[PDB]
Amino acid sequence: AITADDIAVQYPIPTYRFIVTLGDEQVPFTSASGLDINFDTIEYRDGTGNWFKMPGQRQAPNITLSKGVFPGKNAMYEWINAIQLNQVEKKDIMISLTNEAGTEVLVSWNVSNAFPTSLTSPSFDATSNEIAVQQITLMADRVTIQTA
Amino acid sequence: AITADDIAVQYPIPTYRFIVTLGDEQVPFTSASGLDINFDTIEYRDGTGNWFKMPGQRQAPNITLSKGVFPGKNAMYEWINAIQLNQVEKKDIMISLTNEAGTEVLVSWNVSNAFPTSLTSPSFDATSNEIAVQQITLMADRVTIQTA
Amino acid sequence: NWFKMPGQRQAPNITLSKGVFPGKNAMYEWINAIQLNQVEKKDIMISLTNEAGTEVLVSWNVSNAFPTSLTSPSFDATSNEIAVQQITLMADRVTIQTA
Amino acid sequence: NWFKMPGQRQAPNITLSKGVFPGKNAMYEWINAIQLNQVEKKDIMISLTN
Amino acid sequence: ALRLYFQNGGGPCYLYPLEKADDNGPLAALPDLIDEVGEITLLASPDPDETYRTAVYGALAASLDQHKGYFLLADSVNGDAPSAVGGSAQVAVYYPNVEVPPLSLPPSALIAGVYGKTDGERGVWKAPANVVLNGVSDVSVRVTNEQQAELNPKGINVIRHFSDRGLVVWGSRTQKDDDDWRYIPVRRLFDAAERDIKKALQPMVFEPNSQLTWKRVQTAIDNYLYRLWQQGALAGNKAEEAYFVRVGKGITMTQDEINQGKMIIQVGMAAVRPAEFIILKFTQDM
Amino acid sequence: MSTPAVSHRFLVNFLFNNIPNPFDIAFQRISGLSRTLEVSQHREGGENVRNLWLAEQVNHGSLVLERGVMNASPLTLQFDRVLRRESTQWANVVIMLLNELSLPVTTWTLSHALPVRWQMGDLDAGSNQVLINTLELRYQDMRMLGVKL
Amino acid sequence: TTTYPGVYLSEDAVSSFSVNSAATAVPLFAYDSENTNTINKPIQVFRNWAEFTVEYPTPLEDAFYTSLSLWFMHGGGKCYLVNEANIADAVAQYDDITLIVAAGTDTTTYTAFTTVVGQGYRIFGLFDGPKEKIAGTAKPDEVMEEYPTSPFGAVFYPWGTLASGAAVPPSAIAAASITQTDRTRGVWKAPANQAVNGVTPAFAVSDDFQGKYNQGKALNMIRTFSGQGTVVWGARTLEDSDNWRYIPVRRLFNAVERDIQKSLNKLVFEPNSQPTWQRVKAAVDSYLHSLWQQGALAGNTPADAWFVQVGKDLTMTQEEINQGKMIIKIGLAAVRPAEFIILQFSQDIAQ
Amino acid sequence: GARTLEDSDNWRYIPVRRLFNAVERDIQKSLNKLVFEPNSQPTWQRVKAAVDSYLHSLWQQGALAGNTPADAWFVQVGKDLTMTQEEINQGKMIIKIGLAAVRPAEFIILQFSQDIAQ
Amino acid sequence: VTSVPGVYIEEDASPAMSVSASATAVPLFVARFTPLKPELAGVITRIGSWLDYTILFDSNVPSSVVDPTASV
Repeated sequence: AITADDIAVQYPIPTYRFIVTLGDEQVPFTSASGLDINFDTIEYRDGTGNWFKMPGQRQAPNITLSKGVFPGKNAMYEWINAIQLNQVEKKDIMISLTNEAGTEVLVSWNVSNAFPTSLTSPSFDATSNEIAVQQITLMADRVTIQTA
Repeated sequence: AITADDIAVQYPIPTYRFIVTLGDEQVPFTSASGLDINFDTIEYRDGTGNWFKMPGQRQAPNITLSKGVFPGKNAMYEWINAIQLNQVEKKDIMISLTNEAGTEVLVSWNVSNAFPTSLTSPSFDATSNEIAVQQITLMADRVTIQTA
Repeated sequence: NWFKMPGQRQAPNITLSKGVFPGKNAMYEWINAIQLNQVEKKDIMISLTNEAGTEVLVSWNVSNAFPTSLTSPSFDATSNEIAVQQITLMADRVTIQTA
Repeated sequence: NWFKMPGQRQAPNITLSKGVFPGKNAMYEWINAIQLNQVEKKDIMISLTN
Repeated sequence: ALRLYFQNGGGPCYLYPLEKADDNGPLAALPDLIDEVGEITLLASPDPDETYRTAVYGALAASLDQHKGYFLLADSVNGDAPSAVGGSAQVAVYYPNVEVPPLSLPPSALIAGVYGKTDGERGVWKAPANVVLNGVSDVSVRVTNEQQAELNPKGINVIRHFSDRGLVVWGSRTQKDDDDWRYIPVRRLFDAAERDIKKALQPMVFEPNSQLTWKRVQTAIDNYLYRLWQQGALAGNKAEEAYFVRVGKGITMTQDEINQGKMIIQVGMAAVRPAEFIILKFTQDM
Repeated sequence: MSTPAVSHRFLVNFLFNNIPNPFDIAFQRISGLSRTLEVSQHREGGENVRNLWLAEQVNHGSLVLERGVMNASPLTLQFDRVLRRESTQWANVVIMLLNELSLPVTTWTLSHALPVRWQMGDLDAGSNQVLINTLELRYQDMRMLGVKL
Repeated sequence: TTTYPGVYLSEDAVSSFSVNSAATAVPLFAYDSENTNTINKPIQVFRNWAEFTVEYPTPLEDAFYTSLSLWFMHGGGKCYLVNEANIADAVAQYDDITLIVAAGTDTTTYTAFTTVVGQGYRIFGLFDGPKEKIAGTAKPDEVMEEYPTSPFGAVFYPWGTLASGAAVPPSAIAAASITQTDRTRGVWKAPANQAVNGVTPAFAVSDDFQGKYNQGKALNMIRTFSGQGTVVWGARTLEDSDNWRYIPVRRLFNAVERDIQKSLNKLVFEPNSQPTWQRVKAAVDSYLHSLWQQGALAGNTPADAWFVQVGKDLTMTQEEINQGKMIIKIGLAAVRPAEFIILQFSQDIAQ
Repeated sequence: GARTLEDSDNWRYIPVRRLFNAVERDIQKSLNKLVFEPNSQPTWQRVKAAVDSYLHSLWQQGALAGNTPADAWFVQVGKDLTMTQEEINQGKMIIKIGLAAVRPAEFIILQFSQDIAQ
Repeated sequence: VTSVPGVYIEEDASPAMSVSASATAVPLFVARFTPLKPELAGVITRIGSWLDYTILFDSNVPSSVVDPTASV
């Protein structure tokens, strides 16, 4: 007897159900990785034996999003095609673990000013039963988590 | 009930059906990889805490195409044999995901000024049931995608 | 604390088998119309019926099925059997309606 | 403007392997006869045959 | 007006050339020609004359309440409904005339474009009311909030101008003031689901009217309503809270109704309503 | 805050008096313009704790340019005349960075630049490189303009 | 008139001013209804000084000409000449206005200022002081009774005496120190101590005189000092409350509340559900975190500088969901300026 | 002087006429190697990518006016875009190509002011 | 009073309060609560959050030396 309204509060959350809001729109992705929060470290030792350890300053995240190639338009391509030498429409990304029906966000990760730095083509292979998958790598400045 | 004219619009595209137009001709290849769009990154930090992130300038692609050794002439060889010290017939390559019959291009990748930098021989092995496969690596300046 | 949870449901693989009749082969005409992605998906309904054949007792519904295999009969000169083709299907959902 | 040119080609490194037979070692008497700069340089044909 | 239609999202786009307004011959023969073609969904007559549209809106008003699934896109003149179609749920009025480099066009040719753009990208259950109008530059009347506050509790659906965005269609209400059929995306979801169920059950006409056929019809509707729920159209969390299909002999029918050759099916759905009011409530106490 | 200026897009305009047309030449490696004021330290008798710096004379640097060996431009034909001592003409140089669109964000605007040094790259049998030649000018005054000063 | 392909030598050249605009300063200059040398067009748009002199080519000596010519010579972007009768409708139609500048205008801009504030349009009015010399036996209550008691306005007494002899309205002096402040320091910094050039205060004002006129309705003097020539000296609004004193902290929230609704107007007609409420509060947390890390918000941690809150038992009820409403509550702390500096002196001889 | 024998907005200025003469001749020298190919949708994609590859190199050397590739040229070919099925059957392949050229400066106005001892 | 479909702004709101979920501590506060609508005067009402208290009960109740402390 566990009555699955208690599963929604007590049990953990699986990885396979997620939505990615990218700017003003949602794009269906297959994978999403790299949303880390990493710090540097500062030290100091003196001759009497005191050894001080401090957090440094955090470095920038590298997000990786992969989806399939569809017969419409390539919406990841027209955001990496429009790089003019310094300039890029920087977007804010939300990657939200969602429930089955899709009507409730469980926990989400917020990427703030992301811009594309790489886009890989699918690997064409005449002996493979696979889907054409592109992946895009993004560079941001902070990653936050809101838990609601 | 999905009526496969809807599969041609909604479902993704597999990797095994593709044609490679190389200059003024089509050559049947087995693999094709490396059609990436990669950028560098420029940063700037000052003492008040502002941290600026910018796309750099994109680096050149390295394409890789592999096909088998056939009893005719080696058309990949007479394009890498004709290197005279700076000079090479630079070609423009289209790698198009095609439908079954071959009568409709779904999405294609356009390589602009490619020239060969490497060509590997097959690996002769008296205990192997394999096909003699050469691969050629190419160097270009831009990769675009047209979606039609 | 052990936490046990149902994952995501995987695809059903339905296998059907019928005999070879002298007319037109409807199961060859549906597995021959494959062009690299493009197949007419169909709705399968397998209903346990009364002896007259006119009312459903309980039914097993199958949402978007397409053929993945079709086996030929085994030809044997020393056998008194009927030529039976066996088609296997792949779908996404199995539904049980009871009425 | 970004100009891309082929450079100059580098030298190949071929690798040939065979078994050890009870006769004489014909690959050995071609690598034994290295005198400090000098080697009988040969021309090799590797032909896919019927 | 057609070039602004294809710039905003094209379509198969049926046309009926009707030269002058007062010829009551071709206008009386108009609703009989619409039924002969299978696939008209929107009406949206794009003409700048005022008395021309009133003759068209009056000729098409009798065909909107006949369960055929049409949807009229009328145009206001000075801030009210054109009164040939008063309070039916099949009508969406759009007030400001839109100026093209300057000739002023009624906005129905553009809004018929942005329905096809929204339905292709988001579905019919999405409110078609944040689309920036391509082509055109400026509306003829810049509408304030205070006159939209007396217009939006009618179905007037003002084309607004925002400085950062441009010309945005702003409003998704119908002429019906009922709680059920207040919004455009709730109304056109039911019109599109009834149209696609009808196209699916026409192979099951002139079948034997038995219990085996009633289950084949129930499953064909249940397979359709399940793949609306799993793409976000229906407002449910369990798929027994989104829809239901009912057919039987003790349920939904009587034996006297089978004998006269008909089957009766009860289908229900549950749609989601859009968020059209956002209240911010700032403070500086913490 | 507005984005800082990157350093890989730049135009250079030359204007000689021998040559009737102003010409624009693409370079690889403009070195960098310095401008020193050349103070001198004075030591006073009774003062031991502060310093005293006296302004004298503004010193300008040098414009070192690099480009590949390409077809003969109106500037490599002009260094050839000055380094053969057939002319001593000097030019007004305008150097400017470009933003994403086309717009000049900073401009440096040198005056009476004189060609003083040619330097050829190395010829090496195994090298895999473009033959780069190094050009160098001494100017009289310098006046930076633009919105990104 | 250009005919041949050569070089034309014209010698009727006039002045020109480069635009150095701020996006948060788009003003409305109100000209009088009974003004003779204005074009019958009641609402007209001026992006720069070149478009203003193609419609007003001769240099006039009126209140609207010397307000706009003092606007454009200190940067300044697009701006509106609106007749006094259409000030409540030009704010309601043009979506872009942040300032209502009474360029020598009384009692009609005031009653149309208090119309659009009650309608909630997030503007800030800049009114005028008396054109005559305030005596000193005049009382701050009887002088400050023309003006509304709303926190969206400031008054600015001493009129200008522009170098060509003309008189500048003191709302135009105040609006030209808002443009130079909204670039170099931001909208959260006070428009006061930035110096405006080319103008001169008509009267010399003491600081014993400003002490009577500071608390209560806040006259906001325009004073000249040696060095910093003719700054505006004061940054208080027309109410003396703990919240809505100080023109910075009102104009900060006007910029916050307008940049949030420009971000959340792209989320209107989305489905009123719990995934949409999470997208609202993360679009506001992403706006307010960037605003905190550039000095606009008071707090040494993100929990002390802002909060965003939205729920189903937090900010709105289920009977209020069904009306299409989405209540977000946002609290945020602003930085108050320093206004008084006390120099406490001690000395003792030969010690 | 650099003007042609008509004074129109398009075809004034000897540069922008001789630019399109060079564009239209270098495109047909590239597309004459695609004549008698099968009139099908894979061939139409090879035409519009041979023109996009010509016009992108021409944009990045200053011949075309535009700060992005979408403002400098477009190539368009389809079955409901540029040609109909009754026009496919005659062997025709309609490509439409629009591209923006750079107009020269022709007049330079030097507006002078001075005032003595100021 | 919301009629325009845009975004509305208010400026003197109070901060909302969060509520938790528990099944072992459900209290019955007997104090001097002043209702707004007088049908819930002698009965027990459920108050699921602080927002439910402000709608059903008077949450300001201005004082007169006596001070209302049930809402605090």
